[PDB]
Amino acid sequence: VTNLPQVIKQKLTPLYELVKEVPCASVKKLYLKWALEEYLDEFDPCHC
Amino acid sequence: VTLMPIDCELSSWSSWTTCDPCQKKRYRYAYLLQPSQFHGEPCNFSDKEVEDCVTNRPCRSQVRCEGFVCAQTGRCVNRRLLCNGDNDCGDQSDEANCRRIYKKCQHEMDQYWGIGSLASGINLFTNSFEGPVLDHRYYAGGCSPHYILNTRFRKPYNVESYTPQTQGKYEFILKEYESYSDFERNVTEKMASKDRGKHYIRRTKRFSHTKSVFLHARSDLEVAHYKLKPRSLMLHYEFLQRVKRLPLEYSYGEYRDLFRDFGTHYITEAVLGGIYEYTLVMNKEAMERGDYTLNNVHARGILNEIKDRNKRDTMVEDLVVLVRGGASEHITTLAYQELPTADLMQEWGDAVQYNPAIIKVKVEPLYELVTATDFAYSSTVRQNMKQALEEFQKEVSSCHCAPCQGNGVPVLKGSRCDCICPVGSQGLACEVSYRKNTPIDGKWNCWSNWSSCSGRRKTRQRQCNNPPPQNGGSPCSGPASETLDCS
Amino acid sequence: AATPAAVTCQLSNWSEWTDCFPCQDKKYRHRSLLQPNKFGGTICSGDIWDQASCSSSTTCVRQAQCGQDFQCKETGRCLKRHLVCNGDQDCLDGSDEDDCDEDCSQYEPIPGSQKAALGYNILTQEDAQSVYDASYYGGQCETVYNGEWRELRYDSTCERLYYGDDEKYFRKPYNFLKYHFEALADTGISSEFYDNANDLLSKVKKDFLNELNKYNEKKFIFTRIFTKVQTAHFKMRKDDIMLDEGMLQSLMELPDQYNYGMYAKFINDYGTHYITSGSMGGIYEYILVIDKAKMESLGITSGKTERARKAMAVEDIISRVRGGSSGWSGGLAQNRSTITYRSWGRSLKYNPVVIDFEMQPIHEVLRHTSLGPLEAKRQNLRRALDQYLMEFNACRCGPCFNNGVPILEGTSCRCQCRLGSLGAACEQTQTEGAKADGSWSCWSSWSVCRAGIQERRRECDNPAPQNGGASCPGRKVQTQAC
Ligand SMILES: *[C@@H]1O[C@H](CO)[C@@H](O)[C@H](O)[C@H]1NC(C)=O
Ligand SMILES: *[C@@H]1O[C@H](CO)[C@@H](O)[C@H](O)[C@@H]1O
Ligand SMILES: *[C@@H]1O[C@H](CO)[C@@H](O)[C@H](O)[C@@H]1O
Ligand SMILES: *[C@@H]1O[C@H](CO)[C@@H](O)[C@H](O)[C@@H]1O
Ligand SMILES: *[C@@H]1O[C@H](CO)[C@@H](O)[C@H](O)[C@@H]1O
Ligand SMILES: *[C@@H]1O[C@H](CO)[C@@H](O)[C@H](O)[C@@H]1O
Ligand SMILES: [Ca+2]
Ligand SMILES: [Ca+2]
Repeated sequence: VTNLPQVIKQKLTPLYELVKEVPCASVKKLYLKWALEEYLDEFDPCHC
Repeated sequence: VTLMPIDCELSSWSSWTTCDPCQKKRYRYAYLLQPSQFHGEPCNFSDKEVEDCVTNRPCRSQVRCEGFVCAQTGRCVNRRLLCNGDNDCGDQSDEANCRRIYKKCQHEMDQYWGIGSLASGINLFTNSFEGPVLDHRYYAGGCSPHYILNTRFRKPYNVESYTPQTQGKYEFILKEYESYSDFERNVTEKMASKDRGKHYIRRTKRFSHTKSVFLHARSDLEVAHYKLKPRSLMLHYEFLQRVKRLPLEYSYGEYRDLFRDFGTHYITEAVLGGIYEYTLVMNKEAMERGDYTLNNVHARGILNEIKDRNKRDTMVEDLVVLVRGGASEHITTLAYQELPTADLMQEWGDAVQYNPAIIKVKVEPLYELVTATDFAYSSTVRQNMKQALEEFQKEVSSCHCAPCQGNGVPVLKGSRCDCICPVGSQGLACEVSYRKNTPIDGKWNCWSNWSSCSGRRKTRQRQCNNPPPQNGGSPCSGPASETLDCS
Repeated sequence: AATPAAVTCQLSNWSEWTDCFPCQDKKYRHRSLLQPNKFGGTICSGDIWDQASCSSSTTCVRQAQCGQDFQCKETGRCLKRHLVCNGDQDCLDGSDEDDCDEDCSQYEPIPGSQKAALGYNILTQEDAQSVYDASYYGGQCETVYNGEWRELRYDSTCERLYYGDDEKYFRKPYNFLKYHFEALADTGISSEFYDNANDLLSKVKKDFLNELNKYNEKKFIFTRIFTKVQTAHFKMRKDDIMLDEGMLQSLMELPDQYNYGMYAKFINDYGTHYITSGSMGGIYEYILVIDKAKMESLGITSGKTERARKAMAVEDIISRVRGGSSGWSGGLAQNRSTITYRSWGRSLKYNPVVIDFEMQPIHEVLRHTSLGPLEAKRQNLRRALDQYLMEFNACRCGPCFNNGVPILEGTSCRCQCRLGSLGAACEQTQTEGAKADGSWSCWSSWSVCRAGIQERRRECDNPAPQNGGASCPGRKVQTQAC
């Protein structure tokens, strides 16, 4: 395992925080947020 | 065997399409209407007929190769790839007349194992790689150093990540059930006088025993993960050349051959693995009856005596092993009937690193490859290909195939349906077995194509297929009826 | 057992000669394979097909037959222009490298490159002459990774036990669309046992006496073991085929008019079928089946006494290895063990077999070639095959005892019996209670026809099956377009 690992424990940042050096990145950051919020709104187990 | 074989039928032909402006040919096709089965005769005829044309409609087929035309293959390559010391054209054309060559890769670098195998599209319905769609020998500059263990590798331009993602599961179960019964019942009666006498006897036994042993052990080993890029893809030239040969007119047969040659969908994300499934299944039974009786009279005298004794013992046992990655020396010893000693298992998994199968995969429809930077009139070729892809799924989906005996599974390769037979039954339809009965798993007939627009419906039945005959398993895997908006 | 049906071989009277075709320089004629021998009787001195030298009625056609690009004058192949002086040998004359930089020959041809290019004979299960060109590359440098390459070496000079760089890559022939190198195996095992006994008595006495006893004991074992291993699988191309040069010339040498002989000869030389796709493997099957029984009975009365016993044991055992080394396939033939499987598997690295494949009838090859449509010839080739699969068919090889395989060796049938000498009465150790199937009698010729009716006919076998034996897949009539 010292020669072939995997990720075991994780601390997270929301994906939208990465958007950088693309056209309209400023807006795309918020839109990827609202899209993630809406993704979570589809995906949240509360529907089940 | 209870058979009369089904010979192939294709339909009567379509009308011709009008002549294509760019391919300068016209096409006619037939649907596969009934597959070859029970060794009934094939009628395949390579599923198509085509003819030349004399029409003069304008054509815009000259989508510009901006870089350099690969003289044999008809690929284009960007000008920084000429004289990179690598074959970007397929036929080494790009490296002709190099006033100098510049190398990039500082060391030898293996292809990741199976990376050229992942390069081919799948027929999603046979679940098979068909043929080559993306050029996994193309390196776009590349030469970035990647490592697995201490081995070093080159990543094909088409691939986002190949990484070990090195995960393993083992799941084991053992089960035993046993049950025993024994019953003994007797009678005795007597009389005497001074002359006469009488006697009677019965003794009995009934007995039973049962056992099962069931064992299942599965391991899934997942020591690479592949993801293909979403788009900006570089195509394998043999695919690219059938795509440049598709009509802009619609006539399903020429589009059908692309799915036959290059698959229905391209593999976009896959986990790459070895599997070692082992199952051992045993049912055992025993029974006995013993019975013994006498009768006597005395006055002169008479005796009667009887014995009846019986035994049965049986085992039915099945074992299956499937292994799907590794090297042939390990693979055969794992494939041996005995539960593998952990040394074998070690050397097998070590070789899975060098020859994986696909474990689980997410696929995209092949028309997302068809692109305006690669083909003229691309969007018409896409719309055509989307329609043909739907019609092709209706042909390749197994549902046409008459049901196998012995719970056999159809996969419908080419234009023949062949029933894969489980352990314990044999022959063309999987009829021939020593066993009394087998549970059957359900699948539908082919679904009704659509109802009218303004709300549209599809419907399915299981009339022969159904589980209840000889007490089968699950009937279902999806919705027994289906409906949608027209737009 | 039934008496033998041995007869001396007959060919037909000759047909009249074909005329002296230009470039071919030959007359041909044929005999119709009228009746090759049953399992006994002396062979035909003659043969089906004839060639004789003759001068032609007109001058031979020039290499303009290939059109706008080069053709190697002393052989068949019409070539795309880029192949001339590509640095690789594209035709049997080699003139495509005469009077002038591919390095791709660095990699050896893919394992199975030969047997997948060879044609095939559904009447005899044999290979045939090359149909595809097993070594044609079309200028392609198409390399394939060897998923089995891993093999150990040791180095005394530096203390490494490690896996060798040899065999890592193969050159794919242009005629293979893909050849995939994924490792798989699948094994399926059954065991079933049944074991029974019964024991019974009765007695009466009066003052006469009578006593009776019965015994039975029985055992059965069945097992089947199947394994398949695969090192790679492949599919041949279905458009722009490059034929074998031998196939190509042997095709151009065919008449535009329908005469059976030359098309029958190309069928016989290039095979009834061509392999469209296959899998490269080692298969081991093992099958082991046993029966035993023992019985007794006693009777006493007053007096006199009598007793009898009868018992049986029979074992069928098969071990068969396809693929592997000659040495280790002897090991795994002789013994099933954790020994014999592992080294057999190591030998499948080096010597695989095509284990399973799919195919098309030979005439379909032409439409998929670069030659352009040959429809008149293609229909003559089909029309001949539609007689050939009646005429050359192992169906005519007649009764085989003890489930023996009927096969036509060229002009003469064999019945390969699994025990004893071949032909009639293959058994003298087994009793007349032995079990053997009914299997097909041949197709008829195409029968006399009407606007909506034509027939061809079969029989499931001539006799019934031997004792409890199995039967054919079940047909009597098939129909045709008249
Ligand atoms: C192979 O030999 C081994 C060791 O002597 C023996 O245990 C085994 O039964 C043999 N198997 C076969 C198939 O003969
Ligand atoms: C297309 O298909 C029908 C069905 O056999 C034939 O009569 C003919 O080939 C038609 O053109
Ligand atoms: C018919 O229609 C659907 C398409 O959504 C098929 O997937 C299915 O076979 C159904 O019966
Ligand atoms: C071929 O066969 C005839 C009989 O048909 C003989 O007269 C002669 O052998 C000819 O060559
Ligand atoms: C009987 O069987 C062969 C094998 O299919 C056919 O090709 C032919 O019709 C023959 O008479
Ligand atoms: C009869 O012999 C076998 C058993 O069906 C087949 O391979 C073939 O169909 C032939 O007619
Ligand atoms: Ca280059
Ligand atoms: Ca050359």
